[PDB]
Amino acid sequence: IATLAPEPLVEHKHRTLILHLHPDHPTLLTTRSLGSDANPTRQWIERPTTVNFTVTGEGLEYTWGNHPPKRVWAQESGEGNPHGWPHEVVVYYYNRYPLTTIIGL
Amino acid sequence: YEHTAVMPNKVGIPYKALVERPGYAPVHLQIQLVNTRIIPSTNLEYITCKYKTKVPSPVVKCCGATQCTSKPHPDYQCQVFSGVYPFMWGGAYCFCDTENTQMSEAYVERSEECSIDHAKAYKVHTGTVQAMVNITYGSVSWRSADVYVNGETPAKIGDAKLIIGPLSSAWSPFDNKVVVYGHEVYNYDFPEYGTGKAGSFGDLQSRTSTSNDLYANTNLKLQRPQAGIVHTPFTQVPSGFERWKKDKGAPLNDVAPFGCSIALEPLRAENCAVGSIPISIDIPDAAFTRISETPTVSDLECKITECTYAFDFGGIATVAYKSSKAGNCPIHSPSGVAVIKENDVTLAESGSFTFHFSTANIHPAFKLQVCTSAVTCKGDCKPPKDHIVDYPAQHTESFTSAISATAWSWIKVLVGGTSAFIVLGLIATAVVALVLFFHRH
Amino acid sequence: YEHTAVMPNKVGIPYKALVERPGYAPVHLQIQLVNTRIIPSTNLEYITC
Repeated sequence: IATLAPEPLVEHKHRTLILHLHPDHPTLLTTRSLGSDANPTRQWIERPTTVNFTVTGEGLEYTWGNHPPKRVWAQESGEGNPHGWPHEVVVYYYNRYPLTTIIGL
Repeated sequence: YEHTAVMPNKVGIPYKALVERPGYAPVHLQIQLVNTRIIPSTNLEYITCKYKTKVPSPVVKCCGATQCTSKPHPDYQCQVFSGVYPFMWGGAYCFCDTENTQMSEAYVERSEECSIDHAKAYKVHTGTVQAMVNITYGSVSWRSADVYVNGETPAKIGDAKLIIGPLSSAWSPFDNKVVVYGHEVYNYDFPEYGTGKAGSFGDLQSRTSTSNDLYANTNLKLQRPQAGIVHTPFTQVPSGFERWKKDKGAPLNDVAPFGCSIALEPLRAENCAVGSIPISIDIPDAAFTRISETPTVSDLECKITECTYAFDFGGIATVAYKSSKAGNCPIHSPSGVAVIKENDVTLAESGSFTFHFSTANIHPAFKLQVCTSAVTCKGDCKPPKDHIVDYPAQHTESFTSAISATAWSWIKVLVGGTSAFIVLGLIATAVVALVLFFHRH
Repeated sequence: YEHTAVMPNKVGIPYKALVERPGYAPVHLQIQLVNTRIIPSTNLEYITC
């Protein structure tokens, strides 16, 4: 019989997952992505910290302690208005596509 | 009737297709995956566990000398220490001062814990792929059976015959050499049963779990007994199985890409999502109806009431029909702009029904068929408020799906008006040569 | 569902709004104020009589 860590506080952002981890024992946190590049991270948490992970549309899977793994997918909420003046049309596609708007303009 | 197409390699989402036969009404075909296991071929090489060095009782020659023979034993050691004069309880042990012999023999044997926690060293060879496929068509319910992923083994599922084609990619998450410890696997190299660095991984190799032969190098060295007491002291480096159990990386089930969950007992790699799967299903003619039996429809007009950019089914539209007679016909959309939640419809005489769809476009120009008749739908969609969801996407994101109608008109004049202005500039040269030629004659 | 807006500082006049959750019917919302007290912090210096 092993200990169970307290569950983290989960708040969402645009393509960003924030976890508030408060452990009472040294606890392991492993994350991986469900795309072509897994990008695996691992660390031992001994103090109350906060971590930010970049969740894409392909997904992300994270385990915390002895809890079962959880999978999260990022939607396409965006931070702009696609119809209107071109001072806000451009800033809509910059957040969605920062790699094609700079090259394409 | 053979239906041949390409199914993407995904587990959760279903594949919807409408099978067209001349002279017969179309049917709705659904193919859904449940499992996708990649099973390589493995042969066990050797096992590893912590050692246990047991020493026999040394001899105490009083006035003389002793020699030893090379006994067959893993990591066997012998030595002779001269002039020991040991002391036990009840006085000294022997007469002869400053000449005596002690044996102090030691050798290495596996532990009694080797049958519980041991690391299995496997060599991986490429093998077979299999899957479990749920199948329905027409009006019969869902029923499934295990299929094989090759190009040579048909499977009898339902009344039809299904041949699941080979995978588009030969990618496998396993390396050539893997180590299985407990319930997790690792990508690790081997000392190949001949070598051993005595402290890293191969200080004790046995061919099976109960093999008589055993390889063991551990730097075991005999030490002289001190001050006239009877004991055999030795000196050796610590175990490599304990050092590997601390200096260990992440397992392959936390490292493998494409969401490959790894099981153990056939050593599969379940539910990977890579490539595509060709299909070939031969639906029998008993599920085909005629054009005369199915109703015909006309005066189809479509209006989208609400659409959303989000995942799951965020779109809902109502259509209006004028049917000849009541009955059931399937609905299907050929283009990949919108997927459809349900298959059939309970039609009536001059009514209307609503259906739910799912796009990844701001303006969906998708098109769907109802009772082998055509209609198109257009509309607008709004971005959602959710940032992170716990379910995968039901649609397919394309390249032109993100272009709004405002920005499409902006890039229709930066490439249309400018490139036609050069045409206006080029014909000025074409007409100034005609005027200058007319100056001559 | 979170719905943010700006209401005026009038007591008797209610604020009517219509929230819009996608995929769901709109729900009417009515907010009305009944009081508005500004309470400063005081320390007594002295009395006189």
